[PDB]
Amino acid sequence: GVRTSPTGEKVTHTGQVYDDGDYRKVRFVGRQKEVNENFAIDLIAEQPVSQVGSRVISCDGGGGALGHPRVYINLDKETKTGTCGYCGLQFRQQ
Amino acid sequence: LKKTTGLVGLAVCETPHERLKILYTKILDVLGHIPKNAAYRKYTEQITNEKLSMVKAEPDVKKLEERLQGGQIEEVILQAENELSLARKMIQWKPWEPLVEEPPASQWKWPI
Amino acid sequence: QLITVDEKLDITTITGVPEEHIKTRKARIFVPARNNMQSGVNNTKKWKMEFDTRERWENPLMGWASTADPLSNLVLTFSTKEDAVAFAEKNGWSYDVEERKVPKPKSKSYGANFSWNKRTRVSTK
Amino acid sequence: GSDRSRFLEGKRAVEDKNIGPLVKTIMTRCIQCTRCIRFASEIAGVDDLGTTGRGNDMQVGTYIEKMFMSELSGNIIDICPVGALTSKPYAFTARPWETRKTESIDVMDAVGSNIVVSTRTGEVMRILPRMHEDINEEWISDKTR
Amino acid sequence: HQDLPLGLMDDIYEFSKNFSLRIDELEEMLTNNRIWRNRTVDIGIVTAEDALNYGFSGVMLRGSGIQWDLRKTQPYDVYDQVEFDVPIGSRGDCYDRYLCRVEEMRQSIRIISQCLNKMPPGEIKVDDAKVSPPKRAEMKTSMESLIHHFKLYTEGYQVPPGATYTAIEAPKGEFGVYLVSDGSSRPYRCKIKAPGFAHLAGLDKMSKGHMLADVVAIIGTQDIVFGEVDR
Amino acid sequence: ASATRFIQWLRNWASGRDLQAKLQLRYQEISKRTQPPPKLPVGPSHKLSNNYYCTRDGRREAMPPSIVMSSQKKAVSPAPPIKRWELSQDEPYL
Amino acid sequence: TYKYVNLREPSMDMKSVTDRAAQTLLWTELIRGLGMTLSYLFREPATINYPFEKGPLSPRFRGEHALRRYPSGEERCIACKLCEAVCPAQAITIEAEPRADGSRRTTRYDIDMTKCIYCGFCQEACPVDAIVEGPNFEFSTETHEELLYNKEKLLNNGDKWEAEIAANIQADYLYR
Amino acid sequence: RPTVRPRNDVAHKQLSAFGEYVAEILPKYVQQVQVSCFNELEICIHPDGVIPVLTFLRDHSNAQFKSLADLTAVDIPTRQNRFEIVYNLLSLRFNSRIRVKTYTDELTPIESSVPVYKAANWYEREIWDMFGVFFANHPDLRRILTDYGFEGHPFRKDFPLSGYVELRYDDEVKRVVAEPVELAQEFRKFDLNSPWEAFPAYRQPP
Amino acid sequence: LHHAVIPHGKGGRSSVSGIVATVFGATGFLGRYVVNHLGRMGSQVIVPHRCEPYDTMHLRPMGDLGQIIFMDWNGRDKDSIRRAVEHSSVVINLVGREWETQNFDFEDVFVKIPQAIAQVSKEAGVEKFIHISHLNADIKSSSKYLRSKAVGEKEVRETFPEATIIKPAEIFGREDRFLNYFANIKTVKQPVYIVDVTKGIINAIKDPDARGKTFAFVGPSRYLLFDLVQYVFAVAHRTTRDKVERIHTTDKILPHLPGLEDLGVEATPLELKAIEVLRRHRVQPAKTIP
Amino acid sequence: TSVKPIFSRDMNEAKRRVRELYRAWYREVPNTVHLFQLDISVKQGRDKVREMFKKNAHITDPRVVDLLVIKGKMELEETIKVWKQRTHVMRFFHETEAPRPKDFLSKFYVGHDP
Ligand SMILES: CCCCCCCCCCCCCCCCCC(=O)OC[C@H](COP(=O)(O)OCCN)OC(=O)CCCCCCCCCCCCCCCCC
Ligand SMILES: NC(=O)C1=CN([C@@H]2O[C@H](COP(=O)(O)OP(=O)(O)OC[C@H]3O[C@@H](n4cnc5c(N)ncnc54)[C@H](OP(=O)(O)O)[C@@H]3O)[C@@H](O)[C@H]2O)C=CC1
Ligand code: SF4
Ligand code: SF4
Ligand code: SF4
Ligand code: SF4
Ligand SMILES: [K+]
Ligand SMILES: [Zn+2]
Repeated sequence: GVRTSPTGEKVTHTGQVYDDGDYRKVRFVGRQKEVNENFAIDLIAEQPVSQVGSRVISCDGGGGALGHPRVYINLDKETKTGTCGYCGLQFRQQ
Repeated sequence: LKKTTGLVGLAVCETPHERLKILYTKILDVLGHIPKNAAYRKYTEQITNEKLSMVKAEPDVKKLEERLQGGQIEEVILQAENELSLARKMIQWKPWEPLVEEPPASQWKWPI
Repeated sequence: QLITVDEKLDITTITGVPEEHIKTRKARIFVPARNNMQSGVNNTKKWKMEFDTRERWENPLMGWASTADPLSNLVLTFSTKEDAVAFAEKNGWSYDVEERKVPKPKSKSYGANFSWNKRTRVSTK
Repeated sequence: GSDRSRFLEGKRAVEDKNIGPLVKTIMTRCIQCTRCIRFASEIAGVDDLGTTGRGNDMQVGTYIEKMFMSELSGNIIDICPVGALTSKPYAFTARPWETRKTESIDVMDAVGSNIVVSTRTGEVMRILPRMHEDINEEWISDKTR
Repeated sequence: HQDLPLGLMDDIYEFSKNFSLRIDELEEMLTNNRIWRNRTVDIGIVTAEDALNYGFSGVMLRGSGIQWDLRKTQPYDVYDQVEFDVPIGSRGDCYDRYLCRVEEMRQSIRIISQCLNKMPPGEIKVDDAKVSPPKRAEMKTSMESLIHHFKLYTEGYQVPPGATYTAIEAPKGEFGVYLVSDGSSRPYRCKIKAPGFAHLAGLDKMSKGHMLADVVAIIGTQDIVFGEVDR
Repeated sequence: ASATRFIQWLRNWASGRDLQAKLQLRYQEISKRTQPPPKLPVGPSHKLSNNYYCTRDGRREAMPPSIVMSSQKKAVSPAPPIKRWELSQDEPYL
Repeated sequence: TYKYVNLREPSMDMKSVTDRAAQTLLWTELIRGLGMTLSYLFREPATINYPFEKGPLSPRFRGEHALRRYPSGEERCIACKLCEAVCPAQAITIEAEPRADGSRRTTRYDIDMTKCIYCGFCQEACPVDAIVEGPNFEFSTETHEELLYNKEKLLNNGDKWEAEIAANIQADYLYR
Repeated sequence: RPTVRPRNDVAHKQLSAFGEYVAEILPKYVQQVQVSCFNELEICIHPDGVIPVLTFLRDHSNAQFKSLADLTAVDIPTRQNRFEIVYNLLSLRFNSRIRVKTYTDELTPIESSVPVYKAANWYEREIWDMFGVFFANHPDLRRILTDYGFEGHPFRKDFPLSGYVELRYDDEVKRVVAEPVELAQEFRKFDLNSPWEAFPAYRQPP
Repeated sequence: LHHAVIPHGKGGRSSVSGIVATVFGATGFLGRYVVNHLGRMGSQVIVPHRCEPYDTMHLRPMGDLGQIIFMDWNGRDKDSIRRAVEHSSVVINLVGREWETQNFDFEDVFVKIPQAIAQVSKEAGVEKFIHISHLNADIKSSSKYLRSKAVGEKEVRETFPEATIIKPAEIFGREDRFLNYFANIKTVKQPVYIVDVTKGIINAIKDPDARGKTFAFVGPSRYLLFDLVQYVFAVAHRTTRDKVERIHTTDKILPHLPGLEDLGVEATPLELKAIEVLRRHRVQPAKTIP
Repeated sequence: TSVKPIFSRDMNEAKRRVRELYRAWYREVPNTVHLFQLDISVKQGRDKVREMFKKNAHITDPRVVDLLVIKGKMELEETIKVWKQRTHVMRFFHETEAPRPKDFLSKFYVGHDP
């Protein structure tokens, strides 16, 4: 989700960008502004919702002990998905 | 006789039985100037008399060193001299007197 | 050979503290309030001495919080307010003392939950 | 408590309840202590909180979709022993160990409620009650908070 | 913190098998070298009694004939379960202390050999999760484990109030801490006892009657690192 | 390990040692840099019963110091005299 | 148990005395020392050809830090601040807020690499394997400011080194 | 029990008896004798007893504490006498250790123990440097660890962690100069103590 | 004021002075003192340099992390001037040579370069411009150095009407070409201390009245050139035609211009500092002219 | 109010040690200025010595006075034996310190500190 301000400075995934009158952008003259191009908020929105056949599902983020702490997610509400608090994966009940 | 005590700066004693008798006797002499009830006198006389008795009952130095349990006989002579020097200082300090002063109320309270 | 010294104990000249951080500081002597997020009372036992808060500003390079106050993080613990006051006086700090707040004893009765004729009767459990 | 677990089953999971813009609910953390229910009924004089269901499935909430908007509502965050009820404005911004606590006074009314101003690195992070038996006890109003 | 990676003990065996030959080569350079002996023999002599009173420890005591090693007299961990000899000097000079150090390396190899053969199975940190953190797999599945992990890495474990002086036979001599706990998770006071501190304080005494170049030998024979001296 | 026979003889003779048996350079005797995964054991407290923490709580068994005297018969030493060391039978004299 | 390192009486018979005299006058022990350095001259040296050859390291090696992701690309870091709490050098600075999608995520994650002691306590404390010390150790700079890492720098290190970092974690996680 | 440190009653009993032994012999100076649950003997004395008590422990035949392991101080501001002086002695003869503790304030000298242990020389200089405790009749009392002209005694609890001044090179005067400390990032104070009691055995009376 | 340039701190190294200064000619005698004083109080200093980066190293310790920023520039390249000043609040011109080179003469360095800097700075919207000229600047001087200084002073005043122009006498200091010049060997000179001139420039940035004015920076005492050179030799216990012509120019008396005193600076006598400058080359003070 | 003395049993005894320290510092300044090649005059050095003694002129506790003299003699020894370098001696004069504002208005303009 990299976009540039009218001055041409890249906006980071945290929304940071020096405004027009900020002297501090002089630090980038002759150099460059380090911006990571892989915005996590965009990438997690690409993952499909997982359909499960139960009211409660668990997520450990994958990879077993290489993931995150195992949490159990309630899927009773039919107007929204269950989202994992750690990794952002989404679940919905059939 | 032994060629070395093994400890740097500690010379071999030629006549250790006679040296110890002199020192243990001197110690009991200095102790007589300490009050009768003082714990230093009572305990020091007790251990000094134990040591003096072993020295009077064991002509063999190696077997006496085993009885005294204080290292080389030259180490025991050195300890006898430290006691005698200590005893003389005790006379001036008089530690057997009552506690000079009580600490403030929470001086030794831990944690705070 | 004791000597008699009737003067007040004042060690400001031999503590090495610069002048501005003696005369211009205001020490606060208090028992910290219980953290309302928890019911444990173990952090309200002792008396604390802390100094007045001074400026913090954003470092131009990183945005970190900068300070010029050498006492910004100085917190001293004391068994009694009297010990804290004594310590503040000999160091020459002007101070404020706040009386310890202790919860007043409450009258609790589980039976009152079911009163025949009083408003203490609970509507649910 | 003990230092380890011997529970080998799956865990319960509960759905969340929306009760307004001030108090976020993550009810899986609720331990059914009923403090919030008792506070709402007795201190706030609002009987909109309760328990529905039975047994291991008993749930704290409102049953219906209802906002718990009371001038004293934010106090249920303080008394909830767990992270089930939390300040929505405060969410995720700080951890307790890094906050500096400044004991101060509320000026949003004339009651003079005693407060603690939590700050970190020169920024005010939140406002907590400071216990004063003769003024605000251990509560503050939502405006103060 | 962690268990030995698989294959590590084999590589330590391979290293230890050849080390004493490396010690032998070092001795071939120094031990009988007349120039080396001229720089160390009768240099910085300290008597046994002076060594004790000046606060010396380790090789600064044993070079003078004192029979003292904390691993033998006040053993810690499993030092009472391994066999080794304590090198002892006779002249109290730089040369005997050098010989004591070379012989201690050989005895270390002798201990290392026993450690490799007698290494037991089992866990490697106390099975008490209020002190040592739980394994990561447990931290990610068990509620108790996650709470204890969270608290051990933020607050840390609380230590009952008290004070201890603890010492070991470190390579440079007696290394100790006077550690005071006030009951909380941060130490109230931690005084570090560095053996080099007392040894360097003895340089003036030991240098008496010697030449300027001997001061170089005497500082070297004390084995001074200023990280521990200044702290 | 690749020295010619003449060079091996020369350096063995000059050192007076058989250097080839204890080369200070490592070759194939060392362990592989890829190893099979471990399966580490668990400690004695990993039990499902008869394992209450109050029976194995070291910190809570720590007591305040015993006060033998506060300002509020035979002589003794702090411990028995230390026993004399024995000479090594492995190698008493270098 | 003890041994004497230097407690011997030289033999004073004529053959032994002449042996010591020969050593003194003919310098025999000194010639023996020359044999030892000569033997090393013909030994293969232990030098490796850096940077074409590298010193061996293990999967546990504590090097340059990096922030990691899940396979989906979501950040692993959830702004728990356990790393910041445990850091012996106070080298970590963190700020966080609810992200636009409601997620718990950091808005500041700085590591002052000139405060850091490369102790690895942060990667032990992290509950989700977000912060790691990677295998890189060749990142010296011409200025001090280049060693004050912010979140962007650390995420790029994660994207740069993940292939190796994932393999190293695989090799050692069963020891953790 | 594998995770619990075993007790040693024999050592505890031996140290308790020796503690009473020292107290009976030097009642003029001994105020408290205590033995820890991990068997370390502490003798608490009036400060006037430093030389006699240490001398007795060094030279007495049932003591023979020939080695001074360490000499240090602890600052406890809430005490009227804020400084605790700690002597840790070692007896090779009896393979035992003892701790002797006394106290003083900012203005009351303590007697130098240099006559009893030559090791005490630098330890007392360090205590003077880090705490400002003056030792009387010390052969050469002066700073040892801090910079020349350094003001304050840094190990006092009310001395700030980063001090009051810091150094840089100034080109105008072509020398290193000292200036009031300014930190780009202030040290971040953490409040870590749990509000729940951990150790009931140490609970203080109300 | 933009929020990033609001002053904070106690005026120290890690403070925020609010000044964002581009200092041209910062790698010379005067520049190091100016950059040092800016960095002391936590200013943002941009240093455009023509020299090797090695020759700028002595400036690096003068600021906290990030406070000194280095750039490349050419005197003849206005784009490199624009990059240096586009973010600044004050521009300080300290460019100069005491001799001419095959590539740059006195007109290039004292007229065209200052004019280019003043013009680019005005276009970029810089608020403050501080230009160093010379007390003895004069179109009628025998020195081409002083003739160019007069033309440049006029051109800068027209280009950037609000410029603060400072006209110092010969500056004495550790790296000067004045006391060192004599020590390596009819006219009245009034030399001024290096540190006083720096303090004068620094106060000129802070003082809102200094804008649009011309200052003369002179020491407190006037001496005969002969008295001075003999005093230099006594304290030390012992070139081009243009340079000699400037040394032999009597220092103008300009009562109508304000001086260091008007900027809160008290002038420093040569007698207090002569030792500091001349100790390395190694006493009756030189008589003054009342 | 009965305490152990350091050196002096009363203020009259202490003031004798103060004056002796001042004489020692007074005579040392010319050697210090020469030995360290200081750019301050001897008059400046003696003025600094006088300034440092006069900020403690109000003390009435002989034990405090003793400690100031003990410390003052340590500083003299550091200077005479040239354990100090030039930077240490010059630290008394605070040459790189910009003048701090004293009056209310100046403090009001620059920040929040009193
Ligand atoms: C038939 C009748 C005939 C009559 C004539 C008979 C005479 C023959 C018998 C006598 C032979 C005399 C030997 C001459 C060599 C000199 C001997 C000598 O001086 O060595 C002793 C010297 C000091 O020895 P030290 O043990 O330290 O103490 C003794 C003094 N108190 O120790 C030293 O000098 C040590 C050497 C210092 C240098 C070390 C560095 C190099 C050593 C290795 C060099 C290798 C040999 C060099 C050969 C060069 C060839 C050109
Ligand atoms: N010093 C004195 O006695 C007096 C000085 N002045 C004025 O003060 C200012 C500076 O004084 P001073 O510091 O002594 O001058 P210096 O010669 O000491 O340094 C001058 C600066 O100008 C830079 N410079 C010179 N030529 C060029 C060029 N062609 N292109 C780019 N940069 C260039 C140099 O950079 P580099 O290092 O790259 O050469 C250097 O940094 C000058 O304007 C001078 O006229 C006025 C009165 C008296
Ligand atoms: S106070 Fe919290 S834990 Fe208790 S019932 Fe209410 S939501 Fe559940
Ligand atoms: S912090 Fe407390 S409420 Fe939150 S998850 Fe952990 S145990 Fe539950
Ligand atoms: S490696 Fe250690 S010092 Fe560095 S950031 Fe991690 S915890 Fe902090
Ligand atoms: S890196 Fe890990 S430990 Fe640090 S804040 Fe993020 S999730 Fe928590
Ligand atoms: K809560
Ligand atoms: Zn997940």
